[PDB]
Amino acid sequence: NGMLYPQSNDSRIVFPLDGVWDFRTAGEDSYPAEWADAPLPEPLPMAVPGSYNDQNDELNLRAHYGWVVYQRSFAVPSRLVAGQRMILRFDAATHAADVYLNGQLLGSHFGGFLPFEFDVTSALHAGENLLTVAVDNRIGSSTLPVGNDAGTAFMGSDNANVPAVAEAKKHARRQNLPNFDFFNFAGLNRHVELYTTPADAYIADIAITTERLDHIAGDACTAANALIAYDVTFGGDGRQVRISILDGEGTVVAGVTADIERTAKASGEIAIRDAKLWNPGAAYLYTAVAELLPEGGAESSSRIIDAYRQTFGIRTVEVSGTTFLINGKPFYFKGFGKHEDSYFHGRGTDDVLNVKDVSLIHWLHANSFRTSHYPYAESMYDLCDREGIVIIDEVPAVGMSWLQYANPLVAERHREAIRGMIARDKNHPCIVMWSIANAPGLDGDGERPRQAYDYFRPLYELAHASDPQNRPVTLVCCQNDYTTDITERTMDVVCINRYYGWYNLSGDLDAACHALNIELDFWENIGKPVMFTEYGADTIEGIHGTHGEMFSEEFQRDYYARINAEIDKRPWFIGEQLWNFADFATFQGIIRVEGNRKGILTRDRQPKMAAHWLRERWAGIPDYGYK
Amino acid sequence: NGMLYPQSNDSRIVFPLDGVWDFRTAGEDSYPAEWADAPLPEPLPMAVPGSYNDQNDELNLRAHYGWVVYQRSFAVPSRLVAGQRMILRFDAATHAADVYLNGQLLGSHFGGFLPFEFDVTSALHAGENLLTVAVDNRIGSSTLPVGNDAGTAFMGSDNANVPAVAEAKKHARRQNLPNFDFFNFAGLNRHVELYTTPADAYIADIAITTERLDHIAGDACTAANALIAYDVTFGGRQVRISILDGEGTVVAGVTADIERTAKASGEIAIRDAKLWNPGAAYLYTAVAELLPEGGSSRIIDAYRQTFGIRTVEVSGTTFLINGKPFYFKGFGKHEDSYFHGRGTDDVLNVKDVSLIHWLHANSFRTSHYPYAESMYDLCDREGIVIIDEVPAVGMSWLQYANPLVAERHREAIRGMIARDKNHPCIVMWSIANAPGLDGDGERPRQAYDYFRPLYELAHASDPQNRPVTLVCCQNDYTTDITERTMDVVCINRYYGWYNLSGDLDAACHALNIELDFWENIGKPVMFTEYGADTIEGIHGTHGEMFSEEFQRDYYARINAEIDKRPWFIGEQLWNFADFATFQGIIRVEGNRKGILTRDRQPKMAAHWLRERWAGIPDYGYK
Ligand SMILES: O=C(O)[C@H]1O[C@@H](Oc2cc3ccccc3oc2=O)[C@H](O)[C@@H](O)[C@@H]1O
Ligand SMILES: O=C(O)[C@H]1O[C@@H](Oc2cc3ccccc3oc2=O)[C@H](O)[C@@H](O)[C@@H]1O
Repeated sequence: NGMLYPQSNDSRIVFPLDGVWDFRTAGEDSYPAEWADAPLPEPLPMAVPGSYNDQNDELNLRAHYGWVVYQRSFAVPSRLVAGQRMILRFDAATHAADVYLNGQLLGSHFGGFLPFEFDVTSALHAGENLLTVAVDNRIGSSTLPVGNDAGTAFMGSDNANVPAVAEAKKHARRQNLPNFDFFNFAGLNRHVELYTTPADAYIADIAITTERLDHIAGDACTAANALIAYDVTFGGDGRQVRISILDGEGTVVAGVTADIERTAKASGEIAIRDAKLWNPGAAYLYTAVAELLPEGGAESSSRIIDAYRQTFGIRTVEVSGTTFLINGKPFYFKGFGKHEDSYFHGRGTDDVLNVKDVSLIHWLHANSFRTSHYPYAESMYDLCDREGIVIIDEVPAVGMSWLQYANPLVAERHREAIRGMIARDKNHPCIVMWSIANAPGLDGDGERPRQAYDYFRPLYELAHASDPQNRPVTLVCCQNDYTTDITERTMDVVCINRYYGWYNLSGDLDAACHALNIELDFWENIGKPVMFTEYGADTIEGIHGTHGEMFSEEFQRDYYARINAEIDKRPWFIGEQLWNFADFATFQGIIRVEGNRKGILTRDRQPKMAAHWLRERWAGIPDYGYK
Repeated sequence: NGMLYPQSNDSRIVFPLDGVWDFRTAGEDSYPAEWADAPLPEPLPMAVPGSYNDQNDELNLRAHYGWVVYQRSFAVPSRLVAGQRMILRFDAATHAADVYLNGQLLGSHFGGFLPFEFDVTSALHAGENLLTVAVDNRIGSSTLPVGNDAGTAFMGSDNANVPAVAEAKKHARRQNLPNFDFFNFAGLNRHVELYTTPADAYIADIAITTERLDHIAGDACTAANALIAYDVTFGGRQVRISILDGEGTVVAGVTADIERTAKASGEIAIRDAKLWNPGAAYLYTAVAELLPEGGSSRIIDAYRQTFGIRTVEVSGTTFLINGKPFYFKGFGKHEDSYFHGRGTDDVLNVKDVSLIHWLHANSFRTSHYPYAESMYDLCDREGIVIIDEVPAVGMSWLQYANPLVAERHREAIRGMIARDKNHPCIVMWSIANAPGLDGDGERPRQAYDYFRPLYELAHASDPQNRPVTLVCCQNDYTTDITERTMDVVCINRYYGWYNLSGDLDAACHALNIELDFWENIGKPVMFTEYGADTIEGIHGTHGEMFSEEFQRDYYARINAEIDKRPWFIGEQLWNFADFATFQGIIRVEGNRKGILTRDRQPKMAAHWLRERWAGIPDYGYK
């Protein structure tokens, strides 16, 4: 179950396989088997990592439906593979992939936003190796994220009662129809790499938890004592593992040698005196170095069999009444939902962009975001660990309704996504909360609200069982009839998406604020902490008015000014994450002006009027103690 | 010299001639005179008032050089012309016109921004009359505004040393090359109307002045006594002068003797007078009624002249309105809009005045030509102060020696002041924009010798004797010897835009060095231009030139510096709104230094300035 990010050290090496690959589009329902067994005929170039859709303007790959096939060759010195365990890792292949090496299927995966890997020790050979990866972009009623098997995309226009329209639909070209509001970018969206570990015995997983903090300082920078726990899992086959705790300067401040017991694990606790805590706006990271010792322990030899360096931060998270406590201090979220989205790359990971976006989060005086609507690339979490930005980590369970709740295949994929996200991400101190879905159907009459609850409650429990830190769990709720939804109010933090004054009461900020206050009165009675995870207004940079109407920069600024003045009056409202950080691509349609334009930044990360207004507001709101 | 705006009353009627006229383009240096003798052949439609250039997308009338010909027919009842003096008034024909009625040349005019009229009493006849108006758009080294006879337009790019360029220039299509930074919009830009007066004796001109205020209230809303003067000129005995307040109540009145050349003049004391102020307009009406011999109750002629009671005085480094130290907040404007060009549009004037209030500004300058008369009436009623400017833009030493230019300059000054003298909203005259004033050898003295008589002329022409300025281009202020002699120093400066580009620290340092120079000069000083081209929608976290943020940052930094100077009495920025120019490599669909877009939408800087100006009082800021 461990998926530690590949590391290079004295016992391990990583060989990236990124670069310009060969590529062919394939069929709507299948691809040629022979393409895995020999070089692709007449290949196109395709950079990896990246979405494929915007990498070829001769083709219309945004319209592609079905399979594509990637391929490349590689060779490595025999000297480096000898005696080692060889693993091929795919950080993400969106949505489903079949991976072949030298004409043999290594295996398959479903789930477009989480990593998977194969043991290729026996499949590799000397000299050039031929790696082929078939990737399927199709979405439908059984995928996460969810597609529509017929009709229109989410937020699509129709005239379904016109006989000519009904007839033309029957014969129209097959297309993915997202039941979600972001473009279905597909392909090898994240890195590919070959890596090595020792074969006889190796470190397979590490979990670090902050179990307890004693006498936390007034400023939350330190605690008199921190109790941390480690759990190390091994693969392979009186053995021991040395655990060293390094502080921010790399000095060993704690260390223990633990017995490995059988499935093989070592676990224990370590007390850290005068512990330096991790906080939003004030990151501090330690490293847990795990070193597998040879048979005979340190008593017999100085050599190290295997090693892995796991970053971690010491901090607690606790929901208490209507507060969200980090290191016992009442936190207030400032930020937004994001997307992994950019020109050229699509959903492809881009660390230049991640580094820039983290600086923009600081420029705005924001302190947090949500990984709307899928787990992000691993590097972004490491960056937010070092930069003191809090994350709500969310699985790709977007577009769901009652059709999905009855389907065992969907429930299995949903559990896989929750387990996989938490297994990948559990050691990040920046992650303070898990989201098990975005905007599923929860309300209505008859049995529908109960059916939704019965689907989601076990997933809430799974997210708690899976996280060794036991962080809060939420479900991000779409604008709905909050009085018949019986699921959202059971979450640990209530996370609501609301578009009062945009999708309803349009343009009327007085009415919008009145409606918002009626719903806030409902949440006030429930007595849980509540935050916005979405609210906003599509905004075309450069459209201006003295009395700003919808789509103007002024309306977007006025929107936030009015709504935020209302939530400031509620002590139990513990965060404001708006929609969205930046404009992003969507399926085309009559309400999407070259995608979603609710960004406070443009797609090129330039600030609209509302961004300047929010920057000034957020400059004056502290991370702790605002409420 | 009186040019009272036409009025309808019991003794006078106005017959508007606006509408869709017939139109033809003509030649570079000529037009067919015979077109005045018959309907124009194969005419195009052309709305009047309006520039013609943007009224026909099949043609490229922005490229037109030379003459066009307008024409229409009209008829009026014989009973109404009978016994009357009939006057045909052109509010503006840009730049020069030959006017014919029924094939008879009435005369011509040069000067594209001031009204002119003809007595058509004898040329009119019963039934349909045919009015033909040839309009010349050409500009050059002897016109105001100034054109270039060769080379490029102002701030145009060139590669003059490339032989192919030099040769191609010799054979290129003739084009007006403005030596000014706005498009050369031409045609019947303002209204046309026929009007009547009595023929035997009539009112030709009226001047009302505020001579003295006694015991002005602390809030300047009133004075214990105001002494006003009237001067009424007649064409073609007694005149009754009645002073009506804001409710139409006659609060003062005198009957004055007419003496010959025929004029009546005197003074009237108004106790507890209600004063006109920026942000708090109050208007009276002086009604002049020509009485019959000798004498009966009946009225021979009448005219109703709006005015406001207020004084204007420069005192040391202060600009006093009703004895209170005023601070200018505002901008240069243009008469410029999509479709209309330089054409007057009162929907746009009403909207723009509301935007001036929305911004919390209190003033503007008529850059760079007198505006339509209706805009001044609007600013009279809306309490917005005006600096009134003649079209003497683009001038340099080439012009100062040209007698035709000098005569046209004197004509514009006399004509502007004769037309506009009664507006209380006008507090200062500008005799030029951005002429060449600095340099070495004899050049600075040559400029002074040209402009000083025009300064004196503006003072001699205005019965209110308001301050006179000359709006100065960014220049070597140490060798300019003319600007510092004006009543108010009005400077155009672009530190950080056209120089020290993008570096606001350096721009502010340079500005402060020049402010130190003006501090020593000891006159009141204001900005009349400063700004940055800005494309709405271009944004940056660290705003660079052309972004909305840079424009906002520009004003935030520069205004913080002038706030430190007690003698700096106003900030008029460039510009109220984006406007059209001749095309070139520094004009992105015109001049983009507007704080509003050309469609009057607010850029980031407009919101910032609105908040700043909201906190600055009209009186007492310094
Ligand atoms: O609409 C968006 O910009 C985002 O919408 C979110 O879901 C919601 C959509 C609608 C539509 C109509 C009326 C109310 C709604 O309230 C919502 O909460 C979605 O989570 C985002 O991914 C979309 O981009
Ligand atoms: O440039 C403008 O936007 C306005 O320029 C004014 O005259 C000046 C132009 C320049 C050019 C280069 C360096 C300094 C300058 O300083 C000026 O004062 C002119 O009055 C306006 O009409 C222009 O639109």
